[PDB]
Amino acid sequence: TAEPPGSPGAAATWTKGDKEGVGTSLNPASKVWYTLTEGTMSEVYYPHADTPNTRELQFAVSDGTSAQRESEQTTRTVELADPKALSYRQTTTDNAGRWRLTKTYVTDPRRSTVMLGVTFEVLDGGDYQLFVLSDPSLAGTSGGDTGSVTDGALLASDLADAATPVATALVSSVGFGAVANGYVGTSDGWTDLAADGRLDNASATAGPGNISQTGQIPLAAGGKTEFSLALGFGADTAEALATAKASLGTGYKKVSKSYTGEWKKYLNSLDAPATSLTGALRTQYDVSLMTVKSHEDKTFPGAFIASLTIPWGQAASAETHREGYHAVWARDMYQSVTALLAAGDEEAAARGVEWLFTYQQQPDGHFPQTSRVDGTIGQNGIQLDETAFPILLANQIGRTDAGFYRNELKPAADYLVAAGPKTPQERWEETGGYSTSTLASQIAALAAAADIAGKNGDAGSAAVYRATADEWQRSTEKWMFTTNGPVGDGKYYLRISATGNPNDGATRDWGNGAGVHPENAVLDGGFLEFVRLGVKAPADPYVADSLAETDASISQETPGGRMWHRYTYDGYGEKADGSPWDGTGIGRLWPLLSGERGEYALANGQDALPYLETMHSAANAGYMIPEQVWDRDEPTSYGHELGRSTGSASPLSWAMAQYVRLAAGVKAGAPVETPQNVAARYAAGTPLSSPELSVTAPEALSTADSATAVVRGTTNAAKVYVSVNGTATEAPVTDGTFSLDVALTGAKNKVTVAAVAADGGTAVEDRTVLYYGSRIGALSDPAGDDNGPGTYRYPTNSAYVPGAFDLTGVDVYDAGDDYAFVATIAGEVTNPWGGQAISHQRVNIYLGKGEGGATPGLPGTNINLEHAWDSVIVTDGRFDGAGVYAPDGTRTSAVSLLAVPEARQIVTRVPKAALGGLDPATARMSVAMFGNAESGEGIGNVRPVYDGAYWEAGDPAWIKEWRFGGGAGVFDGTIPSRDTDTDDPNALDVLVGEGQTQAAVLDWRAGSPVVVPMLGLQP
Ligand SMILES: [Ca+2]
Ligand SMILES: [Ca+2]
Ligand SMILES: [Ca+2]
Ligand SMILES: [Ca+2]
Ligand SMILES: [Ca+2]
Ligand SMILES: [Ca+2]
Repeated sequence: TAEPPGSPGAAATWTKGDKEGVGTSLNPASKVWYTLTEGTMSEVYYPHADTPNTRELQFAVSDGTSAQRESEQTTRTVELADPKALSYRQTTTDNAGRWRLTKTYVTDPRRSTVMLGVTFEVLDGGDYQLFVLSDPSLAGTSGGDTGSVTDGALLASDLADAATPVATALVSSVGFGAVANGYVGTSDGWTDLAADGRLDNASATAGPGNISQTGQIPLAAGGKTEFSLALGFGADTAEALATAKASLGTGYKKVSKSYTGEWKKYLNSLDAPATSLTGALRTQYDVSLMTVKSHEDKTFPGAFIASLTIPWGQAASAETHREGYHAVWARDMYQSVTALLAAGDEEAAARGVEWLFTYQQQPDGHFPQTSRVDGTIGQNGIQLDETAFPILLANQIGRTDAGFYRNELKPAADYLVAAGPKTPQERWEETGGYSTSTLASQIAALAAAADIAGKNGDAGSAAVYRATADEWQRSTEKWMFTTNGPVGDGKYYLRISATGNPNDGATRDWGNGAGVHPENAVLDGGFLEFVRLGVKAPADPYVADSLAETDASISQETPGGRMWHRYTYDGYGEKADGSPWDGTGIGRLWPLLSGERGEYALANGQDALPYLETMHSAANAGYMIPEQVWDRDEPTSYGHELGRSTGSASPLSWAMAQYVRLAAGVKAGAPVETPQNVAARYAAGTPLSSPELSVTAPEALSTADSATAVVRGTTNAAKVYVSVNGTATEAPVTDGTFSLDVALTGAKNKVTVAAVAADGGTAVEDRTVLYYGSRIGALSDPAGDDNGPGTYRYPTNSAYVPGAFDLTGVDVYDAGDDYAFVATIAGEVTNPWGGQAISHQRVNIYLGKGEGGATPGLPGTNINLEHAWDSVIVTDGRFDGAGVYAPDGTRTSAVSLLAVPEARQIVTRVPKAALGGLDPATARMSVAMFGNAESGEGIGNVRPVYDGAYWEAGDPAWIKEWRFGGGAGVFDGTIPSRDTDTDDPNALDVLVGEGQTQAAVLDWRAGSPVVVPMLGLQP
């Protein structure tokens, strides 16, 4: 088949993020969302709010010699065509006033079609040609598109993805006079018309690649011509065509009325807004409300994408599937449904809560950073507020039925308890630690969950949740309120602390080119969330001293009112020259933050109307509230104004929601989404008692000796609950003491003890217990023993961390089908050389029954054992040298090694059968620690020990840097031992029994080879 020139078509980008307007029908039958920019129609989403398919659709007019695009006419306007519907009207006038184009957008509520009502007026003597320019980017990619023709329509498809196939059909109410398909940059309509003012291409096909279509619209005799276009979408070309035709069959006027009617009814059925809202503030309210509703998907009701846009889209390539802002974030959704809840749309919230827990929630209980409308995980960062908000949504809505609690809510709440107070990522999705913003949601979510659990008769989980929430609520100031900050009085909440000591002045890189700055120096308004979520009283003094420094550090006065930056030094925004963000830049003013300040003001009985005025001063002529507005007096080359959209991303469903929600709060006289049961506990009047709680056993970290562990202590509380990994059991309190043998249910058990006072006050205590099975017996050994007979030295290289070869203990456990031999060292369990669990350690455990006398150990060992042995367990993660061997070097069984750094342990799983009948419960054993080494470095994979002075001398360099010293002998490459003297043991330390010393037992000067004692495990 013959193709128009240009294949595969030019590289393409997306569209300006600042949309002049957006729209979709209220009816879910129409899976179409349109956006506008630069006087053209930009991305049109379908069939999900998360899939863009278009780049630009506009008109070109020619005089037969010269041709023009409306996107280049300096004079063009945008205005919403109906104060109660998302229908916009763009107007384009020739720079020489020869013609005028008027376009009004709407969509067919019954089917997937975007419709355009157009009026073309020739104000000259006449003789003009009009053409539609449609450059699609089907299925979220500018390439892989194929355009064709059929029955006077312009077809196009991209069925590369079997999951979401996309096809379109462009149809003229008066048909086309001439059509053409082409490759962008070579044979597309504008490239053609620009050249000679004539559409020379007539190809009825093009692609696959980056193509575009153009169709001449026949004009009517006289000054103007009225017509409409129908851009239909379907899974295939036939469907798309049929659908677009049906729309034209009904007609623009009819469809238009129907589209506008649905919205008018929706608004009119919802709660009437505050009467104190001026005309403009009311229209803003209405448009912001419809916009938030428009961010809800139609295929997956209850799912809300963040924004029908792509930030700095003109610089975002469109060749590969991109996420942009058109995806589902639990946080923004929270903002959206909470705003719809404020307006009266209960259904949307119920669907929302259902979708969140059914589709986005991960099996472990937490919510992914991002997801597709169908729940397919997108970004995988861990933001604790995204697991908290859905919980708070379920709390506000009453979704608390026993089933939803057990299988949905509880796993989410358990995750928060297990995750601890530090969040890996806060709401700006950049850094972790104690976040004021996120901890606020963590506390409120847990306190709500406690009431939800209590309602469902689960008193144990309720106490764990409340105790935890209470403990974090009373630590808010200790962890994030600095008293020595380099701003104002030095007293204020900082954005986030890594260690939880707001005065340590710890530093970190804050990304986007901001560089390193102490946490003490970064201010962030996220602390206002404390009163917003009922975690602190509206008049909380800590939150109050933060205002001054925070306002001085990141706020400023725009002509529309005071606005705030996200945080100090934030660089997520345009560059100094006004150029878009490309990894680095300088963050600007975020209008939604004015709304947040408004809720804080409102909560304190102040007039929040001005904040609404500020948010609206940031909107464009279409009432779209941007994510950011310029903050400088001067206008870079890119005309930028103080307090107006930078042009990067608008609307933001979140900012649109903040406007509606604050406005609803103004009518109520208080923020309406604040969790009442939470505020009743932390922001109300009387304080609760703080019971005393002391857990004497176990210690912070311990290893059980069975499947149960003793949890005991003292308390002056009425009740005490002990919960292990989500399963709680009550501990009867007697005379201010308690003691419960709780059941362990995993390798690692997170134990939480919650005490409850008669008035409801709580205290909490966390403990971690490692489980390996029933302890058979144990052996102990002192620390700082890692020096052989007391004169050996680790090889100088850094990899050999202190205490690496220092054994502190050996515990054996019956672990079902295996024996768990757990070795404990004073040093840190490291694994740099990439071995199995470990790299440097090679411990030997000779097992026997105490028969006979002196018996040599493994080869490169250079030691004898007290009595004979039937087998040895070699724990070496290097070179696959681990397993159980017979005295003849044969490996009789494979073993598994596991490193548990937190406990400085090294676990070796040995299948019971590996010990042919030899029961570790009554067996004698010798334990020695050696340094692993390659075969060519010493026989038996044992790093040898050389003479003291020789080693100290350092010559060659690798001797003192990669070998042990303080023993005897120098290197020798001729023999397998590589040591000219093997009389001295190669063990850095062993275990001995009562009456003996490692100094004497390892004293080769008194006898060689040395004889390591054979001892038994103590129950
Ligand atoms: Ca494509
Ligand atoms: Ca294209
Ligand atoms: Ca779930
Ligand atoms: Ca030791
Ligand atoms: Ca030696
Ligand atoms: Ca020792």
